[PDB]
Amino acid sequence: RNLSALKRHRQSLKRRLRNKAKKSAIKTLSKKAVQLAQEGKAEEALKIMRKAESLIDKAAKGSTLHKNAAARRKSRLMRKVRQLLEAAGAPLIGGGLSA
Amino acid sequence: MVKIRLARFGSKHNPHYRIVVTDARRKRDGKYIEKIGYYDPRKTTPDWLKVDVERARYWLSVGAQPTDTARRLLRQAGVFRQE
Amino acid sequence: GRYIGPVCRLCRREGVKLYLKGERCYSPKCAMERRPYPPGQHGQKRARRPSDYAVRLREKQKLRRIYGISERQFRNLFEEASKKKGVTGSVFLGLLESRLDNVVYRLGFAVSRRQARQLVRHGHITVNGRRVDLPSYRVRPGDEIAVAEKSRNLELIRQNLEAMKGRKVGPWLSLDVEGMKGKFLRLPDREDLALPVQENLVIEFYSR
Amino acid sequence: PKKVLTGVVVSDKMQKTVTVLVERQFPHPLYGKVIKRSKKYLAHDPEEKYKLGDVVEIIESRPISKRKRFRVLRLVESGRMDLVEKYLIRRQNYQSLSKRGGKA
RNA sequence: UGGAGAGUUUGAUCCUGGCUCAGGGUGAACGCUGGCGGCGUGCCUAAGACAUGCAAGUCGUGCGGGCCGCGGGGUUUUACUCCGUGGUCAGCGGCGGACGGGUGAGUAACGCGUGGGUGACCUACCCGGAAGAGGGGGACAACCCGGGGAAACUCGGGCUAAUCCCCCAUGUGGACCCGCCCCUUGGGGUGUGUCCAAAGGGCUUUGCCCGCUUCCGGAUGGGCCCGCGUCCCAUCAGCUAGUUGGUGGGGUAAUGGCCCACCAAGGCGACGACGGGUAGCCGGUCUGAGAGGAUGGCCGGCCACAGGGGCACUGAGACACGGGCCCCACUCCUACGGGAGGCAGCAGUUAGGAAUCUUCCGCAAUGGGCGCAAGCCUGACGGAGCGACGCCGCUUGGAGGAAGAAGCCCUUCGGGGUGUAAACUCCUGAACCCGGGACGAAACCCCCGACGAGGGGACUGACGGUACCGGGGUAAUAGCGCCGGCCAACUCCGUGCCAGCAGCCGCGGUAAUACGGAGGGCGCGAGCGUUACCCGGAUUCACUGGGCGUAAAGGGCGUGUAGGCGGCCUGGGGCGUCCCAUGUGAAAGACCACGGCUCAACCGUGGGGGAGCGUGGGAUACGCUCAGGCUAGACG
Ligand SMILES: [Mg+2]
Ligand SMILES: [Mg+2]
Ligand SMILES: [Mg+2]
Ligand SMILES: [Mg+2]
Ligand SMILES: [Mg+2]
Ligand SMILES: [Mg+2]
Ligand SMILES: [Mg+2]
Ligand SMILES: [Mg+2]
Ligand SMILES: [Mg+2]
Ligand SMILES: [Mg+2]
Ligand SMILES: [Mg+2]
Ligand SMILES: [Mg+2]
Ligand SMILES: [Mg+2]
Ligand SMILES: [Mg+2]
Ligand SMILES: [Mg+2]
Ligand SMILES: [Mg+2]
Ligand SMILES: [Mg+2]
Ligand SMILES: [Mg+2]
Ligand SMILES: [Mg+2]
Ligand SMILES: [Mg+2]
Ligand SMILES: [Mg+2]
Ligand SMILES: [Mg+2]
Ligand SMILES: [Zn+2]
Repeated sequence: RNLSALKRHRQSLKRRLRNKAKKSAIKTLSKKAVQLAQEGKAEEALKIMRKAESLIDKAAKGSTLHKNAAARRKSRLMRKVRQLLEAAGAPLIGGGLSA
Repeated sequence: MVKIRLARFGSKHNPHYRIVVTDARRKRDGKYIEKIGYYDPRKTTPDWLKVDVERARYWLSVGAQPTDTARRLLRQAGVFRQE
Repeated sequence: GRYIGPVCRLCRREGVKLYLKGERCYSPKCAMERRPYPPGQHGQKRARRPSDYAVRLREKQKLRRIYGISERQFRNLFEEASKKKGVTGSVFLGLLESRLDNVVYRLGFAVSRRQARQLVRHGHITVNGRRVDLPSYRVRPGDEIAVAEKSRNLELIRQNLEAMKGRKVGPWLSLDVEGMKGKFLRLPDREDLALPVQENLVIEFYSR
Repeated sequence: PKKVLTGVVVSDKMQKTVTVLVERQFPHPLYGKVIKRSKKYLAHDPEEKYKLGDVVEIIESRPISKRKRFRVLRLVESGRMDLVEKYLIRRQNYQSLSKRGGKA
């Protein structure tokens, strides 16, 4: 008994909580943004987009989202938002959306 | 991490290594990426160490990391001698 | 290990005379001298016509019983001559004739094949210097086959090499009675050997 | 090289997909006679383009759906049900041999 | 470079035909017997259950402490406190724990094999290249206090470090949306917009080492996809609803019904779907003249599994044998609430079985993880142990020695045999005693030199006082099967269709070469014989290479679907087919050569062969295809 490398599990747990939290913010803000854009809120719909974009790229900093997982999210988000805005949109803040 | 080490091919009390290039995780006598030399620890024949130095140099040219002994034998056949 | 036991009974069963003793086998005593019949309670009874098997079996038993060798070894030696290029019958005899114990015998160092075996075993022999006590060692072309310096004083080695004075030697050999040396010049050929054997049969026997 | 094949479009019933009937030929390993074996591939035809009866070249592609790894590369020769025939009829015979039987 | 058959259906014969044997092989086992050594090999059953020990850790050169002790300080003393330093313990953090080791249960499948695809992807550490590391904030263990529990263990409160976590900045660059260009599935370039970096440590401390960040590239390893190949039963014939496809979305590194909503009604099947059975697949291996049959232990490659089932977390990587959760079963602890386990790791125990080893030595060597290093860990490994289990080597002696001892066997009682065998003479001298005593081990490290190249130095062996060398030295284990024929080896006695033998034919009922013993003989020999299984013989499933009037075998006949097969001439294609080049066909094994150990077994080096498939080029007689023509088939 006592294969002191229990520590690994010990740590795994923390990390889990850390990651788990990181992604909720991502999702939350993403909807937050998509939902806005949807009902054409341009200016603020993008404002939130950006925060989201950031959190995402940030998760990829460490081993949270990491890689293309981050890339995906970003495009799927920007796509949804830019498209959703085509409801009289006119992307004010131009936030992350390339002019 | 690809390496350059020895692979046991002798036989009981009759060791004969093969200076090989293989990923670091394979059985020491498992599938290697390429042979590049051999070694008879007991020098039971005039020729008891050869090393395709042309080859060695190449692998080292790409992350090959030799065992301390593998490096020894190599050196001993001017693998690094940069005269 | 090797046969070991009454040997002239083989001499008799094989009909043909086998020199498994050297001296005496020349004296009016090899028994094949007045008693050329097989051993046992039936030696003198009429012989029924031998079967194709019998013949081959006997021919093999003969050749083999000559070089005094275990069927085990004999067979593998055969299977080897078989794979090697060249008429198997020959190749095979050439190989049997390459056993160290045989050469020591073919060089008059020993009176008989058995004796030569023992000389090899008790280290009284040399092969290009290094002594070799493996009676089944393959003597090959170029190999000099001396006699243990230490043994060079042994009465037996002396008497043997003595009478060897004069006696010629096989054309695939050559011995220097002085320093008690001899060279294995070449693998003897079928013609070179005069064995009372029909090796075409021995081949056929392992055909079955 | 992405394997390229040829066959007849025996099925046109799907959306953006066609059934190509690639016929193969080869000597039997033990009896050596050349034997004609075959197989259906569901080729991807986005534009509906290829219709029943065509002979198309099929080309190894990136998965498009489960059971679907080929795209119609090009048309070899248009129309020819003489081939679709063989297929259909062969299937039709099936619709028998089991408990009753199929008309000759 | 290669191929043998025999016995047995009859009064006899030919043929047909089954059965049977001789050979080779085995991870064997059983019997009688058993001396030495080398190499190799050893749970083939209960993927049954497991005591005990060991089997994955390592960094103090990422950080802060608890405890025990020593030395020196601010102290007049006291209290308190500061510094250095030894011992010890875990905690935080990092890398490894996804390798290495085991097993083959499941799986007939892209599992495996082979050849390809990835514009649809990932890859820690290693290597090359480019750029960078500026500033600020926080937490949680340890520790301290309190609470619950029989326990395993747990809950709350307070303090704190970092290469722990967060924020802002710098943007080499990279990421995303959009546009454009080149490319062609999601490849590459570019423009605007937004978004994203970093950590420190050590000193022989103004520099060098270790480390950190972003991007590109390499190297290795991998995911996924596809053509072809992969056992038995059709007394399994129809299977299918996420089932087949589509549109959109989720999901992953990534494609995809992988998952979901909506839409369409499709998808598979006799070229054998579905179902049943059996089974890890391969390199190979065994046998065979070959084709083929059989097989897949040991070794190498892949897969699957880790008491049974399901699931995710952390991560470069796991759905994670010595990590996690839940359910089941079983086991142990339990103050009955509740807990702890998983040898298909080494060795070992137990059970089952005809049957399968030491709870060994060592980390010296090779290899692996961590470390700047010294070094630590390594039941991986290297060795020793036991077992004729296999292969090879070796001994039980050599030479002389009677017309031939004794005993035993037979006799035509003259004699014949065991047999030069013995006794005996002489010679050598396994065991065994004495002495010497090894390769495998030179690196890491240290010093000069720049921590480079190069040069010098030091430490280090389990095996092992073994191998081997030299001296001395004893004649010093032989057994087992068989002798009617196949099949090599014959007599006497005993028995009397009994006792028994037996592979097949058969033998035994008073002259038995066939039972039992003896003498003698044949064959092998530390083995010999048996049983079991595979190939052979068996052209007895016949592709090589079998057949169907009466031996087994023509369908009761027709009409006809699919399928198989297709006259003569010419032209196009070039699918089959043939040729050349080229890539692949790993290592091992097989073959050849030379070499190392006194030989060989075993091993090292080198060389040649190799079907299959990929790519390019070529040929066109035949087959296919297309087109044209013809009348000799067919139809009218
Ligand atoms: Mg009869
Ligand atoms: Mg017969
Ligand atoms: Mg099945
Ligand atoms: Mg707290
Ligand atoms: Mg720039
Ligand atoms: Mg930033
Ligand atoms: Mg199974
Ligand atoms: Mg055959
Ligand atoms: Mg993850
Ligand atoms: Mg375990
Ligand atoms: Mg070690
Ligand atoms: Mg090491
Ligand atoms: Mg006979
Ligand atoms: Mg009688
Ligand atoms: Mg056959
Ligand atoms: Mg036939
Ligand atoms: Mg027949
Ligand atoms: Mg009949
Ligand atoms: Mg009829
Ligand atoms: Mg024709
Ligand atoms: Mg062609
Ligand atoms: Mg040699
Ligand atoms: Zn004689």
